[PDB]
Amino acid sequence: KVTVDTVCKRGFLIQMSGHLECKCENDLVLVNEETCEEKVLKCDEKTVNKPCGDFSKCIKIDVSYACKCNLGYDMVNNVCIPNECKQVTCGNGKCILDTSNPVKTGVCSCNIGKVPNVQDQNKCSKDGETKCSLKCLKEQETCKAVDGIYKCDCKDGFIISICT
Amino acid sequence: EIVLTQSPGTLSLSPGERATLSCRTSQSVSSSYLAWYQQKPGQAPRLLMYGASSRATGIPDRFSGSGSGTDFTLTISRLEPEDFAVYYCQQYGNSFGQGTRLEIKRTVAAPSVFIFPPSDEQLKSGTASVVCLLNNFYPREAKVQWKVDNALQSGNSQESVTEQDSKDSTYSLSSTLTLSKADYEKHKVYACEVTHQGLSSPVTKSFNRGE
Amino acid sequence: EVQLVESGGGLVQSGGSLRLSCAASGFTFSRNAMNWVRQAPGKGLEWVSTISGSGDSTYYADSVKGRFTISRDNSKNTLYLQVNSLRAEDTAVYYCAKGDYYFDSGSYSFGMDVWGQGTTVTVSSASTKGPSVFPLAPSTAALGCLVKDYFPEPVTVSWNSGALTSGVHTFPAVLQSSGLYSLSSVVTVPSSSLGTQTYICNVNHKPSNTKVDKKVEPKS
Repeated sequence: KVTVDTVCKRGFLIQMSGHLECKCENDLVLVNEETCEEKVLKCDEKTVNKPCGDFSKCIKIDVSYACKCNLGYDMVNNVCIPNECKQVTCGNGKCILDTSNPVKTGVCSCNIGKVPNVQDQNKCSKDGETKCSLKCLKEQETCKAVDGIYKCDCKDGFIISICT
Repeated sequence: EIVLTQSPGTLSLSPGERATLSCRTSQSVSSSYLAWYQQKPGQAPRLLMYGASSRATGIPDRFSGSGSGTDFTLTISRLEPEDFAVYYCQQYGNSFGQGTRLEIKRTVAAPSVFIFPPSDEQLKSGTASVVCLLNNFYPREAKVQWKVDNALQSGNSQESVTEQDSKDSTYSLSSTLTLSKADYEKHKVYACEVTHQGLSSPVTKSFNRGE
Repeated sequence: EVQLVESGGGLVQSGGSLRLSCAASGFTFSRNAMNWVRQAPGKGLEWVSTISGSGDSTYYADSVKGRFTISRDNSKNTLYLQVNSLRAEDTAVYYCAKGDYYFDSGSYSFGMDVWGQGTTVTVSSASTKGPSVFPLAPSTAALGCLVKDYFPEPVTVSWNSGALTSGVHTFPAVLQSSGLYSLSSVVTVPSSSLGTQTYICNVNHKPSNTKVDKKVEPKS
């Protein structure tokens, strides 16, 4: 489970209305919830068990090789989506899996400013303040709201490896 | 499967008082997955708290839920007559609690005891039933013993207690002594002895075959 | 609005099979986990089983594993409960419930917010029998009626076809050793009412379409 103390390997933290996750750098893909590696372009015998996409690795078929999503993920337009999130719409946000839930359940996590509206099938339509919990401890970095999600970025005066 | 223990078993309070209901799990659970439910006699259960503290829609603000780890408490302050019911806690996707029952607390009232001989329409059949009526008493705790020719009975009686009255908050008990026509005509005097807090001495309502 | 309507109950011999269903309407059925909750007569709530929104994840209580089976058809917005080899302890009112959440102050808090009316299942080898009514002759006096040996539940008891609701007590039924139910219903009236006002009790038993109107009068 991703927290504010998570170190995204070759990635960075972002915050939505109800969860945190790691976004990868450039064209990297998520090998786990907190690690980004390079996606292999074509699976073969040498790239066995190597990441080929977000939450997907290379598998061997007894002889061919394909890119399959991890257990519990469904492929929707070549990206792996959690199973219980296939039939779940959220609008101003995305569907995420509730890790701690005893039963497999999909919940809506909203862009900053919205909360799940219990009077609208818990879709993202009710206005709600989401306080930024990100700890931007880099040089001259702070929590800015960029494109509906919280992230760490340079302050009012500094810009671009270290903010200046 | 965890084990949820609710306390107390029966909570007797007066309207306007504060009610504290406990739910203790055998293990530790996230507060987001332990809900509270209310059920009226004859009705479907109704959700009270999403998780441990989030009031469901339509639930009055006097209901308050708190808890962490293994201890969870539902707090109902300024009790109203519509609040007295049975309350359950449940781990989401797991078992319920045994349930805590909320009963209105009122003045101690003695039961008016009535005994009913078996009717002639029933005596035509092979069985007879003599009914003992304990009407409008509080609290519900009461003892009934049948005595045919001054002899205690067992295995031949059944008891039912109505819900708490919505008017005077009293209880009523019905005890039926089922005996065959042969054993009924064999004896003479039948009585049910009643013991209750509102009676200084146990009251006996008797009758003889032929009134 | 959101609606859950259950069906599939009824009487069934010991060891028989049953298929309960729960028709949902008013919401996207596939996005919410569903639940079965039963309650035996005079007992408390007992969680039976839970199924995920897609149906790929199912959960069962230890008391129902092996016999019970939960499933759902999202094309019809229907939840099911398949049972085989029913035990006598299965006699209960079976509710369905919608499992949803409420995002309140940083946390997704879950619960069963929408419930159905419940369908009653009855496992017994007893046959449907009409009730037999007997008077309870009074000696404020008290008189009543004895609804004896009927099956199955329930019986509706009124007095004077309504208009006599003050001081009436229809006690809960007891399951006699023969497997047949029996309850009493009494009403208290002042002693200055006997002999001048007629008192009848209306015992309507739908499972046999039997309605008996036995009048009670003082003995002689």
